[PDB]
Amino acid sequence: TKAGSLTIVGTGIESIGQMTLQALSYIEAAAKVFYCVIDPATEAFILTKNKNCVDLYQYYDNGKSRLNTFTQMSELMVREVRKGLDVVGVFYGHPGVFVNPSHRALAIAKSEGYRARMLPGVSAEDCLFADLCIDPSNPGCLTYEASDFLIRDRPVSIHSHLVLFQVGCVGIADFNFTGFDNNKFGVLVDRLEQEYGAEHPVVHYIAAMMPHQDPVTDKYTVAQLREPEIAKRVGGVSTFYIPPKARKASNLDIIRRLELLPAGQVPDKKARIYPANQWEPDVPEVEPYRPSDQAAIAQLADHAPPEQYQPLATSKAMSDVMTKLALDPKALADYKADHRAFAQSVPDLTPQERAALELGDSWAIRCAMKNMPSSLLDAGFPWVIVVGVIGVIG
Amino acid sequence: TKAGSLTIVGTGIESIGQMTLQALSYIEAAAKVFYCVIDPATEAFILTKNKNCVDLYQYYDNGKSRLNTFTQMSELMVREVRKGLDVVGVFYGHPGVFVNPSHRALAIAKSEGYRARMLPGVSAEDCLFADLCIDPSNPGCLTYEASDFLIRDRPVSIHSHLVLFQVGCVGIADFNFTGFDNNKFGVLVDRLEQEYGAEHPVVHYIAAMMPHQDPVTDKYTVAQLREPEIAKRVGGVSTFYIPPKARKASNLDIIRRLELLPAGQVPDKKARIYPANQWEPDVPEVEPYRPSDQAAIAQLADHAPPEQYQPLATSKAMSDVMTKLALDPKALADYKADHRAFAQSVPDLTPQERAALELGDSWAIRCAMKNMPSSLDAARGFPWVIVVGVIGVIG
Ligand SMILES: C[S@@+](CC[C@H](N)C(=O)[O-])C[C@H]1O[C@@H](n2cnc3c(N)ncnc32)[C@H](O)[C@@H]1O
Ligand SMILES: C[S@@+](CC[C@H](N)C(=O)[O-])C[C@H]1O[C@@H](n2cnc3c(N)ncnc32)[C@H](O)[C@@H]1O
Repeated sequence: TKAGSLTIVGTGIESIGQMTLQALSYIEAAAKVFYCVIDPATEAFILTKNKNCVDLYQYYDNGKSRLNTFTQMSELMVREVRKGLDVVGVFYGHPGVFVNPSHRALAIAKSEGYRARMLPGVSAEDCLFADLCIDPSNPGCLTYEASDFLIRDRPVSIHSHLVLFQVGCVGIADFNFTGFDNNKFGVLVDRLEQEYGAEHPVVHYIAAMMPHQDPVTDKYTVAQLREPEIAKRVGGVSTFYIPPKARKASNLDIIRRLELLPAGQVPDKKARIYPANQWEPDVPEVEPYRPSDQAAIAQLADHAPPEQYQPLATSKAMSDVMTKLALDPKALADYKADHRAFAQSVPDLTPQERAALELGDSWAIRCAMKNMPSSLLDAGFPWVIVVGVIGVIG
Repeated sequence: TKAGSLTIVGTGIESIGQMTLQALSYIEAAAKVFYCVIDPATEAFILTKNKNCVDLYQYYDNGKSRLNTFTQMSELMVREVRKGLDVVGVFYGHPGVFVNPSHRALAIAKSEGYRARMLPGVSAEDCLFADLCIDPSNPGCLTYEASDFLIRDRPVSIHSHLVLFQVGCVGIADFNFTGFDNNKFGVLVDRLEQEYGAEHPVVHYIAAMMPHQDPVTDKYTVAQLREPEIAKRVGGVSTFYIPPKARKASNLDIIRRLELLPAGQVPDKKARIYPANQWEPDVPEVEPYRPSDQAAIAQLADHAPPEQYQPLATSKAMSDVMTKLALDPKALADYKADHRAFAQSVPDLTPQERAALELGDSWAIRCAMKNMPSSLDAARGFPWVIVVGVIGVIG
């Protein structure tokens, strides 16, 4: 294996606090850091954690093609990889979600035979779900770039969530330091009118970028987006959320094949699990405390853990080593090079803890860290799921 | 305002490392922590950070309805909020992505007048994009729960990415500790055959849950999913990625209205920005170093920052306060209660720094931490970074 590595990481959206613990650890360990971030508090923070940082934003310029900038950013990173160094690239949000140069740099590095990896981060869509109080699972989610959405005539589903990025620069790919003049916005509004109608809601969303700010969560009708003083509020960090227009019915063949009925139970398509989506037009009130909810809450007084439940039963030495593997990239690289040698040098481990670390298998680690009861084995991964349509049928 | 708050946070997918700095700080600051996580190293880590934690997973049981469990989890959290405490709920991944009880608890607390907020985290879909080397923007992304996909007959787009969660428990909502018997998996395989054809690829994806493990990124044809040896590999943490079957063409009217028009250039739908999606069937090789790429690289030697570029120009004292507001929830609460009193007790700030913090305005803070040059008063101002696809392969 060749000297040199490229790891691309994210900052998240909200300054400093939305960075992951592993993103931070890689930035600290790197020989060289290259970054493109949105706010100066995040920039200042990065520079305190590594002595050899370069700002990629300086490679944009007025009238200079963005694709030429991306080629330059990628080549700067890959040049240091070719010299045998551990390089880290840092981008705003999740570094592979609506970003060009990260994918280019990683693919070049990988094809020339160097180690290459992207670490995930928190994206603007992750913030959207949290701030607007929606779940992509209910009733499904479509995500597009706004100019692509129009140019390639991408389909909408009126029964699912729709999220549109880059609504502030329709049809514009030029760079200018004073930013976008969005004079083809009306082409997007026309499309939304044809798909949803003039009175359907559109939510203007801007996630807070500093820890003290509130998010923008402003509902307008499609028609109001034609008003000049509303249209001008949409800029370079604006995203649209468009809620469903209707509820989709269930397919009788699938109901049969999945054996979800004894008779026609009357699970109406409009019947919902609390809470309902508050942006959806003409959505009725859902009762949070039904008779079945009240009865479930009554059982809490008598509750004990079930006999099959596995309590945590670990040690300081074992918790410390699992933490070190997640937060120290050098410790992890040593462990992966030689499981046994590494396991032997960790002090205070019991024989089981040492044996599980030597093997590295998930089940071995679970047994060393959790007490497994007789009743469970006689018949042990969690099995947590989201419930929607099935829980409201039978 | 009523005493008490609820903050729901995530742990991410890979044990410990994928937790956010703010998730950790809220767990440390809470009066009571309630958690549901699926690996013991993450559980042990949480327990080292707060002395009053309760595992919510103990409220599942064999034959007991998952909805009744959800009602119970929600009520344990909100009972403590109603006592005036700062409560933190912790869920695997992103706490609002394919999760029931988080939304219920937050909605109840909000309607009754308490402070309520969800902090985003890293989901399994975030992991998927990073490990499979795809971008949702190119060529768009549809995400569904697998049983909902079948029952409500949700539409596919053959020209965009498709992501399906919960493919290991098609049609089944019961709880059992010994787990899912995935007997209706064939119903999903039939639908994928109808929509994509028997020889189209499906990627079986499992993100690494421990730091030393590799992800599962195994490509199969739809037809191969009918083989029992392959179907048995699909479990409770399995997600499917199905890549596009074809490239979608551009609309002439939109090209004309957006003025990307001059002469009719012949930018083909199959032509792509490097790199191409490696999972897509019959994807052509794309050249990383075209003549224009080489010309751009040659300009690197003569490069200087543009006149309008804004270098960072801040202080240790200002950087420390902005870091503290992000990592210390009590300091943030104090700052929000009264900007001016907080700003006046921070030592070593310059007059401009102190004034910007008194205002709280993002432009004022930016101007205090960056050298904004005279070539740049257009405001009466973020980076202006975008993704480029179709437009960059036209004009
Ligand atoms: C080039 S993309 C960068 C996306 C980033 N990598 C991420 O993880 O979200 C630019 C677009 O992201 C979205 N975006 C960026 N910041 C945002 C914010 N604070 N709130 C809402 N959307 C935002 C907007 O649609 C913007 O046009
Ligand atoms: C109830 S959901 C929870 C999702 C979680 N909140 C998140 O942010 O991704 C369970 C489903 O998430 C997906 N999932 C969970 N862990 C995963 C992993 N390690 N790799 C791939 N998919 C996973 C699977 O589709 C699984 O059936």
